Amino acid sequence: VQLQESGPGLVKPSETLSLTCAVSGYSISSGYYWGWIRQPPGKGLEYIGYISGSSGSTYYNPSLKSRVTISKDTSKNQFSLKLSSVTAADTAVYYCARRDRVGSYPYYYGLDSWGQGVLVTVSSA
Amino acid sequence: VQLQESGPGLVKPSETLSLTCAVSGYSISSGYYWGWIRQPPGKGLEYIGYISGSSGSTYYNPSLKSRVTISKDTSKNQFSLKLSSVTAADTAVYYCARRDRVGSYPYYYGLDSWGQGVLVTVSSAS
Amino acid sequence: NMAEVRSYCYEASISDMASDSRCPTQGEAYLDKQSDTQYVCKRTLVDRGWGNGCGLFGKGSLVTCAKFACSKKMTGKSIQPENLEYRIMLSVHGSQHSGMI
Amino acid sequence: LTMNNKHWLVHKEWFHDIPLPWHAGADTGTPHWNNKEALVEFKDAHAKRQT
Amino acid sequence: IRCIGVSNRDFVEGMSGGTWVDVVLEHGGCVTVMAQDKPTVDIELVTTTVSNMAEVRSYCYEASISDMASDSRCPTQGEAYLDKQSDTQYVCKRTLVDRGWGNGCGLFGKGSLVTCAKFACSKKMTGKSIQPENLEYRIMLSVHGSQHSGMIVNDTGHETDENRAKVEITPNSPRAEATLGGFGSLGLDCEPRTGLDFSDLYYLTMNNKHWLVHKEWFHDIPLPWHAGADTGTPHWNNKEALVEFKDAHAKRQTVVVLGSQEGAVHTALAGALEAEMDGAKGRLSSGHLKCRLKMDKLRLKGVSYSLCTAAFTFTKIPAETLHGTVTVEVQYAGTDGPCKVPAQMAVDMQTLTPVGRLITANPVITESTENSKMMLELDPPFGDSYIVIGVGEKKITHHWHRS
Amino acid sequence: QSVLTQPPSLSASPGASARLPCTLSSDLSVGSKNMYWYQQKPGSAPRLFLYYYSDSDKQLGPGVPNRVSGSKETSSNTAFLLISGLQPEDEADYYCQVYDGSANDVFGSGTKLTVLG
Amino acid sequence: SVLTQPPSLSASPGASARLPCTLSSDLSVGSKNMYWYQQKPGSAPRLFLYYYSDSDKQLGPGVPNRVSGSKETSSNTAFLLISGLQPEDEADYYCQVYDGSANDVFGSGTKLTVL
Repeated sequence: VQLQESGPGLVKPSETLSLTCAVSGYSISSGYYWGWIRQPPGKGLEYIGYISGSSGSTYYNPSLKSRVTISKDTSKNQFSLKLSSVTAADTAVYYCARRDRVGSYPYYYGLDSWGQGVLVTVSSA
Repeated sequence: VQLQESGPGLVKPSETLSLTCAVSGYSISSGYYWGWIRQPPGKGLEYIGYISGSSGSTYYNPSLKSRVTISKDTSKNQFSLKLSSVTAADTAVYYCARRDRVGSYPYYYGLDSWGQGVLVTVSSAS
Repeated sequence: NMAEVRSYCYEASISDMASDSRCPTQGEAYLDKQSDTQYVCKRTLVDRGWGNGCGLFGKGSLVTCAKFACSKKMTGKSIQPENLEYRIMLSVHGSQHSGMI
Repeated sequence: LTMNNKHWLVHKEWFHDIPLPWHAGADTGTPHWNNKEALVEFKDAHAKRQT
Repeated sequence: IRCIGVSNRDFVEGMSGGTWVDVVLEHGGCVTVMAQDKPTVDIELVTTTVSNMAEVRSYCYEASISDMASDSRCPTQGEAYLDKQSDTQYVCKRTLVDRGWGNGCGLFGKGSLVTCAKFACSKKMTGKSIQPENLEYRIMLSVHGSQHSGMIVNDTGHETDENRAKVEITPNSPRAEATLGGFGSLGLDCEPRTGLDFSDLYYLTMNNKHWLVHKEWFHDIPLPWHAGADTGTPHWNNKEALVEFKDAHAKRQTVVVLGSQEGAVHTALAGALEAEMDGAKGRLSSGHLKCRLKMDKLRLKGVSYSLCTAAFTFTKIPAETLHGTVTVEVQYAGTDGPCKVPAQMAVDMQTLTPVGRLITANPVITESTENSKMMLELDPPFGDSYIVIGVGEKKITHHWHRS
Repeated sequence: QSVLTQPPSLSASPGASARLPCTLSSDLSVGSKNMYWYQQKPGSAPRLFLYYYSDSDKQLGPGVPNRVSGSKETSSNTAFLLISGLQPEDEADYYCQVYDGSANDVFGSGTKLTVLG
Repeated sequence: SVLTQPPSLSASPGASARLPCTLSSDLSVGSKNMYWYQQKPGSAPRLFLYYYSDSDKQLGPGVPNRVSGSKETSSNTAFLLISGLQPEDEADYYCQVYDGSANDVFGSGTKLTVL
């Protein structure tokens, strides 16, 4: 059930930032929820959202009302995330994760499989 | 049920006086009227009043009728006493004590467990 | 303008709860406010022995009392023929395009 | 009959035997209630400390 | 000692050569266990504290209505509708009212009227599920051979010395070994949550008054309710049970609340088990715990003792207990050291022959100080008899006539 | 009214029986009054010493011995705090207490009992 | 809605470490599915222990049975108990639930330090 996250290292301010992870070993069109969770080093965890492998439904952080938009590509078996119009304070380390919400033995509701992490910073110089 | 008294060191006359009492070993709101008794310098014991544990009704002294107000809070398991418009003769050693009101054993109708006690004077500053 | 006949209390609250108890052979308990009106009292027996502070064993004697006080009342009035004031509305036909009145 | 703010009509033979505290007239300040024991239950089991 | 100032006292004797003495403990009921050559123990189920439970259903008994609104259409035009019908905080009703040339239209008959109102609860009750996993029984023990409560000034006192200890019994840990010390160890493999407290019971809380209610009696309580998950502005189900709108003369329906419902349910659980006490832990007022007593590794304290010599002297007047047993407390007044108290009932004085039964097995003086008191209990014979303790020289007699 | 009264000072040699009275007011009947006795060492938070109502209705302090007895003389209503085995550690201030009709605590003046030497 | 966590924790090796997680006033700890993650710097947080009750609980992959859970609904706080402290477990722990609209709420990060 390998999860492989990868993406660019630096996104400029007031620009649409995007990251993507491929599910290397499990088909997306099976039901599980695939999402993104970010946190700056030393700061607590904060979820960004999750996308469905069955229907394509998306539900995100209330703070990022129209800022994020989790993308998807089911055929190639990858799912992405497009945080539009980023700010300078969004510098954090992002994590790719898989959870379930459809009743599979509640332990699986929490994100059981994670990624490796991608450090992203918003700067100008 | 070992009560510990805590309070300011000195208050000026005609100023609100507050004593805080932590019971530290018995849950309030089960019953067991909690009161305050004082002994001014070395004279006899004079009582002020007590508050009901369960219901919360307050019974005071006829002479100290309009100056005192006893409060209770079971969240942190404490009860306090507020003495307003103090006088120079109100300097005393206060004790928050326990008492039973409905029990079938008359020994506990008296003040069984006492507190440590605080001393407070009403003199001026220095 | 009707007058009251009997008022019931459906919400009451008690206060000043007090009890008095004596060990057996000491007669029966008694409270000062037990004869006062607006009080509820009951005398019964409890187990008593050396463990409670006594000289004999058996059933003691205790009476408990609480000060009755009503919070919400319901009142039943009398309907007397002195005030009934029926009103009968009349409407004749032959005119009056629309409505009742 | 008026209880909270709503009002009804009642057969008096039914109203006379309501098992509740009551007083006769219109005592406003301090009424003398009859059958105060209707609301004050005394659980007292032989052990101790009747409630 | 303990277990002497109570009426619900149950005496049981242990089989000679047997280590199992099954017995039943209950709230407000004491048990005195005795054997042929093993010490007498007084066990009592003191408290049954349940805590850390989750809510199942929450019924509302005081509801307040608000925001009365309505919308109606005339007979031929169709059924009425109001936007608040889709709101989870409003109760509505569709009824038929008179309509015609008088009111607003041009056809006589019955038009449709919808009346909505914003529901809200003022006072509610909460029932919780008490899973077998979280509830603690407490059992107190007291061995005979002590005065009242020595050095320990309370009756419960402590767990730090012999003759006194508390054993906590809970399902998932039913067996327990009480380390009395000196007297040995009293084993007890109790039978919790099967002797009583079956899964039909929910812990109901209403206006600080608590009870235990049956399985389906709590399910169909005709009140507005919400399930076992608490959030701000909860969603009430079946609000129409407390908000009634039935017809008037005509032309409009009236909506009235059902008032309070506290005392209505106070009388609805007559005889039901009560758990009034609080302190963040529900303290039950009923118990029927079955237990098994293991008398394997307990032993009599005064078997290696020599008889006391400096004769006693009475302290209090011998009293008759509620069941007929005799109790005496005496100050020995002699520094013989730890010695065995000679206790006996004598019908005569020629020879001190055993006439009846002795409750406190082999009373013993405790310390080596000058003056020490001790209490023992005896079972007198029916009729006239005497009470003699001590050696023949300076005996102390007390005339006792039982029943 | 309803005030208790008793002398400011009493003393007795160690060994004898010291009787500490407590005269109630005229509006009280001591024969039916639960008497409460407090003992106060000079600066150590007075503790409950002895409650007495009858020779069969009595209860002492948690550790005080049977040397401390109580009695009532209903001729002139006056309770008693009897201490038989006077040790030097019985030197303290002793108070008595009853309750009025409305159950308000009524304390006494109390005697400063001194053990001589 | 947010969950409070203790920043500092210290305990002797072999003792029982108690890790609290206090839910906010708008949530009842007794009816929430608790999730516990463990994270050391340089590693994504692994799912450590799920707990809802002593009859509804699931541990993580390769987690010893000395990791238990408990709840105190009086103070509305969930627990993470680790008896027999071994040195391999020293890390930062997090608690997590999902609220009405299925939003995940994490904690502040409990810095566990075994002496």
